[PDB]
Amino acid sequence: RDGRHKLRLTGGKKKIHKKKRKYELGRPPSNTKLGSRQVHVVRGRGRNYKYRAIKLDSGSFSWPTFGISKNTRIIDVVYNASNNELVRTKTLVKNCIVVIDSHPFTTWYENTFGTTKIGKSKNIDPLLLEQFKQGRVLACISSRPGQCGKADGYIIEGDELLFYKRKMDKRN
Amino acid sequence: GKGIKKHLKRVNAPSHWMLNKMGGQYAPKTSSGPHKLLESIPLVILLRNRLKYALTFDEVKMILIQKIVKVDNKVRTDCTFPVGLMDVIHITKSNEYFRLLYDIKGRFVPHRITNEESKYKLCKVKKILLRKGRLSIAVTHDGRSIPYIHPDVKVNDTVRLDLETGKVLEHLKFQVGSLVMVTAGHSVGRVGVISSIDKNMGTYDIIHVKDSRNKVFATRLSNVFVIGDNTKPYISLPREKGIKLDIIEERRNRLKA
Amino acid sequence: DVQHERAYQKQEGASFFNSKRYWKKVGLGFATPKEAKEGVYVDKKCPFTGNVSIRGRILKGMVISNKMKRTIIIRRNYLHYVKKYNRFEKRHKNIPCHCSPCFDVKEGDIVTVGQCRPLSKTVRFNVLHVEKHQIFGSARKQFVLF
RNA sequence: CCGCCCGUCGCUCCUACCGAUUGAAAGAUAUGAUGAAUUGUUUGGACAAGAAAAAUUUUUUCUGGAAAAACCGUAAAUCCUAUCUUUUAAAGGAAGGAGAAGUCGUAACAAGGUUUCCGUAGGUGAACCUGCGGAAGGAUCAU
RNA sequence: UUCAAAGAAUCAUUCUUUUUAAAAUCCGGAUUUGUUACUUUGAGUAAAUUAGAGUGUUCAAAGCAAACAGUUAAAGCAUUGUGUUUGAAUACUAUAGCAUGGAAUAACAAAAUUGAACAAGCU
RNA sequence: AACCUGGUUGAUCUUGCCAGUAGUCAUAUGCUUGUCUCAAAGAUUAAGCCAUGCAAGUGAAAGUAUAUAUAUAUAUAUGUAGAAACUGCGAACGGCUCAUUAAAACAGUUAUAGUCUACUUGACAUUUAUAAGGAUAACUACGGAAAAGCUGUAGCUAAUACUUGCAUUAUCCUUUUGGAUAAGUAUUUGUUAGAAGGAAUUAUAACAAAGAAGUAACACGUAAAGUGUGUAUCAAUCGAGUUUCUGACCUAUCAGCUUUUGAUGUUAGGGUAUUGGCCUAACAUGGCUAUGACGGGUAACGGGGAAUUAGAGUUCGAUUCCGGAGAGGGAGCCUGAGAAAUAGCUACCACAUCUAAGGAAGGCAGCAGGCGCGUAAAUUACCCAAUUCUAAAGAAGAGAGGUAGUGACAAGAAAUA
Ligand SMILES: [Mg+2]
Ligand SMILES: [Mg+2]
Ligand SMILES: [Mg+2]
Ligand SMILES: [Mg+2]
Ligand SMILES: [Mg+2]
Ligand SMILES: [Mg+2]
Ligand SMILES: [Mg+2]
Ligand SMILES: [Mg+2]
Ligand SMILES: [Mg+2]
Ligand SMILES: [Mg+2]
Ligand SMILES: [Mg+2]
Ligand SMILES: [Mg+2]
Ligand SMILES: [Mg+2]
Ligand SMILES: [Mg+2]
Ligand SMILES: [Mg+2]
Ligand SMILES: [Mg+2]
Ligand SMILES: [Mg+2]
Ligand SMILES: [Mg+2]
Ligand SMILES: [Mg+2]
Ligand SMILES: [Mg+2]
Ligand SMILES: [Mg+2]
Ligand SMILES: [Mg+2]
Ligand SMILES: [Mg+2]
Ligand SMILES: [Mg+2]
Ligand SMILES: [Mg+2]
Repeated sequence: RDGRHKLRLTGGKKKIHKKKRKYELGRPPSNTKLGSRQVHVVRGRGRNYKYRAIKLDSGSFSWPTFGISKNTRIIDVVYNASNNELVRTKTLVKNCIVVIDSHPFTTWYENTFGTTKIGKSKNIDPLLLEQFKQGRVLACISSRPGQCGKADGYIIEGDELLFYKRKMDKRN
Repeated sequence: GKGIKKHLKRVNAPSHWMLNKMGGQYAPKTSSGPHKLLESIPLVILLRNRLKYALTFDEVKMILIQKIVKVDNKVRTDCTFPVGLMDVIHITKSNEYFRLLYDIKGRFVPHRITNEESKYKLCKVKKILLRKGRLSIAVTHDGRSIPYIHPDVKVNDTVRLDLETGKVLEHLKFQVGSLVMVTAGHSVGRVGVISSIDKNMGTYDIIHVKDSRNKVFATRLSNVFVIGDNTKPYISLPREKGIKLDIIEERRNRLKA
Repeated sequence: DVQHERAYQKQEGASFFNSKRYWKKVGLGFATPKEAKEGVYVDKKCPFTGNVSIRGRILKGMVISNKMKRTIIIRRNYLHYVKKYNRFEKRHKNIPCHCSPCFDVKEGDIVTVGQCRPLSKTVRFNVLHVEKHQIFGSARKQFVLF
C-alpha cells in the first residue's frame, strides 16, 4: 500500500507481479481530535511502538521568543493548510494552528519579571499581548500527534502570526 | 514466509574457505558476530580444514564442548563462530597459540605464536563515535567497542589492543610511510609501506602501497590494515612476509626444491 | 511575494529569535550561489537552502523544460556501444530534477545534478550548478555527448 | 516445330480467403451494480475485578471486556454490459495448388504467322482484342 | 592551432636522456596549464562452469588432493618430546559506474556593429 | 581442421535455393547392449488433479515436576532420572516449481546524510527486600459430540509465563578528608551551541517541556572469583526495504499515449521503520513519444551460464549458485525481529474428502506414490554416518541432505583374444 499499482510516468500500466509485502504497510489514518486523552499503541516494524493519539487536549506548547514550554489544554482548532474539513472536524495535525488556554505563559511571565535562562530584552509583540489579554492564543502544532501521541506545539510569532491572522480574515 | 537465510551452499561459500564441491552440499554459515562473513572464517573450518584436528563437524563440536578453545582469550562453544582477520586463538590443551593472518593468496593460515606476543592483538578502528558525557568510543574491525580511546586515534588507524584486559597499549597512525597489510582484493596478503593516498572527494580513497620488491600496487583504503611503522611490523607475519611474487617467480621457486 | 501557499513557508533550520537566514555548502566543490545566501525564497528541497543532502551520483545534463514549479527536465544524451556492429548509437534518458529558484534556467542550459533522496514520484536529483549555454533548434534535439 | 506450351470450361483431391448467421466459444482487461471476509475508529456492555449500603441480598460510581452493530479503508466473488484477443461453425461465393493422355481454341517462344512488352481504359467463352502514351528486353546501333 | 632538434647504447633500424616558447607557484634555481569520447593502468567484484598452474583418480572423465622418509629409526627441531614439506595459483567477472598515465585521432567549449590584460587614479 | 559435395543443361558458366555433412549438459523414439567409473531424469502437455504414508521440531550442569521412579548419607537430608504440560526458541530457513512478469524483475554500479534489523559479538544504565501479587496448564472428579489436532464445568499448583516493586555520579570552597547545587535511555517538541564527514538540522553540549521501556523478586555450580537466562541504549553482524546509473527478445498491419479514477509537479498534511502521489486536501498543467512512447506477442522468470563458432557471431539458459515470484484462484489478516506465511488463520470462487446429514477438515509447484495429460521422465526403498540447519545446541530431530534401487539422458575407461 506504500507500493507500485500506479502508472509508470510514461503513463503505462505496471502489470503487477507481487502481492503486498507487509513492509509496504499503509495502516489507516488516526484522525486525532480534541477531548479527554485517549491513545492506542500500534506495533510498527521491529516492535517499534508508536502512539496513535486519537483524542487530545493537554499538549506541550512552547514560546519560542523566550525558548520555554508549558502544558495547556487546547481549546479549539482554527486553520489547516491541508484542508478546511479537518478544522471543521477539530482534528489535530502537524501544522494545525490552534488556540491554547494561554494563562500559563502569562503566569510564568509574572513570576519571572513584571506583568504581561533570562535573555529578556525582546519583551513581547503587540498582537501577542492583545491575544494574551483575552486569555487564549494561537499556536502551531509541531508533533505529528497521530505518530508521536502528543499535541506538542509552539506559539505563533510576529510575521507568521500576522500571516495566519490574514488567512483567517472574517471579511465575508 | 521470507526473512533471513540460515543456510549457506557449499559452492556459494567464499573461496578462501577452500571447501569442496563434493564432500558436502552445504557450508557452515558463520554466526553473526564480530566479523563480516565474506572476510571471516568460522571456527569449524579452522578446526577441521586448516589445523585438521577434527575430521568432522561432530568432532569440532565435541572439542568446543570442552571449554578449551579461546578466541581473543574468552571461550567459545559456537562451532560456526567467526574468527576473522587478526584474532588470536588459544587452544588450551596443546598450549598452542595461533593468530589468524592472511597468506599471500587469499587464504587464512593460522600462524603459530609465542605466549608473550599472544597477549595483544592489532585492531583497526573504523568509526569513532561520541557518546553520552562527551566520551569517544572507537569501533574496531573486531566489531568491538573501545571506550575512552586516546584522542589522537583517527578513523583508519590500527590500535594495539590487550586481551587479558580490554584497554589499549599503543596506536599507529595511518601515515604516508606506515607498514601496512591488506585484506581484500587481489593484493590481499600483500604487505607494504604506502607511497601515496588519493583522498577522492565523494568516492573511495584509493591508496598505493610499495612492497619490499618495490612493486607498487593500489588498493581501496577501506581494506587496508595498518601493521607497523616503516621499520618493524608490530606482529609476526607469516613465512612469506606478504611478498606476493609474480606467477613465473613462484613457479621458479617451486621448481627449486 | 514569498508566502504563496495556504501554509506559512518558513525555512526549517533558520533559527529566528535567538542566535548570533539558513544555507549550507553541499560539497563536492559546488559553490553556493549568491541567490541562495542572499535573496529570500523558501525551498524544502533546495540543495543549499533546504534540508536535502546531495550524495550519490552527479551527472551533467541539458535542460529540456522549465514548465514544472521549481522543477526541471534534463535529457542525458549518451552512446550505447553495440558489440555486434562495433559501433555506437545515440541514446538518451530524461532525468527530472528539482531546481530551487537560486538558478534561473531557460531551456538548453547545461546543468549538473547531484542525487539526493526521492523528492517525488520521479525526481531523485537536484541541480547544483548551471552552466549557461545557448541552443538554436529544440533542446529535445541537441546531442551533447557529455 | 509432329517442338514448346497458354487460359477458360468440365472432373477428383487438398489449402486458405469472403460469408448472412446481433454465428459460437473460451480468456483478458475497463466501467457499474451488489458485496463475503476484515485492519482501523465509533457505538455497545453477555460478564470479571473493584468502590456504596443492609445481614448472603439491594441501589449507584470506576476499571478491563466478548457477541452484536455503524462509518470510512483494503476488497474477494457473482451478475450485467463494452471492448479486445483467440480458436471455431456455415448455405453459398470466389481463389489457389495437385492430379488425371478430358473439352475449346493457339495467346507466348521464329517477323510465332497482328513484333513483344509496359501503364491505363473499354471490350470479350477462353486464352486474349482494341484505344492512348510509353519501352526495346526489336526484327533497325547505319543515309 | 608546438612543428621539430641534439646526445648515448644495439644490429639502415630499436630503447633511453636532454631542450625549444608563455603564464601561475616555490627559495638565479625548481615545480602546474581546457571538458568529454578514445586509450592505458588500476581499484572493486561469489563460486560452480570457462581458460589455466600443480597433482600418475591404475589411465581418462574426474577430484582438490597430495608428496616425502621407515619391518617401524634415523635425520631434522624442541626444552625424554615432536613427523616434515606443502597445494587448493592465475586469468576471465560487461557495452555502464569508480579512480588513473595520455602527446595522436575525434567532438565540444572558449573566441569582434566589438573582447580582456595589465599600470595609475577614485570610490 | 578458417573445408564443402549432388541437384536447373544436349553441354557450359553463374545466380540461387533444395539436398546432403558434422555437433548439441537436446528431447523423443527404433533396433542392439558382456565389464567398470560417473550420473540427468513429470521442465516442455495440465502452475491439471490427488488415495496412503512421511517432510519441524526441541530438555546430557543450568525456567517450571508431591504424574512418577529411584541411589546414597543420618523419618528427614541431599541427590539422580522424569512421561505430561506451561514457558522459551524454531517453524520466515530449507525444499519445490517457473504461472505471472519486457525498464518490471535481474546483472553490474551507487545510495540509505531516508530506514528497520531476533539470534551472535563488544561496549554498558536513568525520575515486606532473609524477597512481594494473583491465576493458569498438565492433573483429579463430573461431562458432551457420529466425527475433527473438538472442548464444557468444578477444584487445584508452579514458572525466567503474567504483574508489581526496594546509594552514586558531574559541577564550586578547604587540607586524600567535611559542606553547596543538580541528576529520565530511547523517543518527541521548542530554544540554542557545534570529533568527524565531500556535504549536517550529524555525534555531542546546554536550556524549557513531555516521555516509553528498562537498570536481575531468575537458574546452575562452576574458574584459578565463573556461567546460563534476561535486559535500556550504542556500535558491529546475519540481513531486509527502498534507491542511482547503465544494460533485454519479437511487432509500426500497435502513433500517439498519460490526466474525473494521481498522470507530471508545488505546498501542507496523513501514513510508513524511513524516503516518496504512497494516500488526503489545496494549487498548477504538466509528463512520455519516431533515440519507437502506448499497446500487442513471447511456446519469457532474470542473471551466473549452455551449445556451436577460426574470428566475428547465432541459438539456448524450466533445470547444481545468486536474485525474483508462487503454493488451486484472487483478497484479507494474526503471531512474530522477520510472513501479507499457506504442511498459520478468515472469506469468497473453483475442485474436492468424511458424516449417524446435525456438522467437520482439506490444498504434493516438499519426498516418494497414483490418475490424467501426453512424443516425453525412476522406489509408496535404507539412514541421519557425511554435509548442514534448528533446539532447552555432542547425545534430539531433519524425504534439508546423504546411500542404494530403476536408468543405453549424457560423460569417461574398456573385453569379445
Ligand atoms: Mg510467499
Ligand atoms: Mg508483318
Ligand atoms: Mg501464337
Ligand atoms: Mg504475335
Ligand atoms: Mg467490338
Ligand atoms: Mg474489340
Ligand atoms: Mg540442410
Ligand atoms: Mg568386475
Ligand atoms: Mg508439470
Ligand atoms: Mg525437476
Ligand atoms: Mg544443556
Ligand atoms: Mg516433554
Ligand atoms: Mg526459500
Ligand atoms: Mg517475563
Ligand atoms: Mg488530490
Ligand atoms: Mg512464462
Ligand atoms: Mg535459469
Ligand atoms: Mg513453461
Ligand atoms: Mg496443483
Ligand atoms: Mg497466502
Ligand atoms: Mg503440502
Ligand atoms: Mg486455499
Ligand atoms: Mg511428488
Ligand atoms: Mg526418457
Ligand atoms: Mg549430523
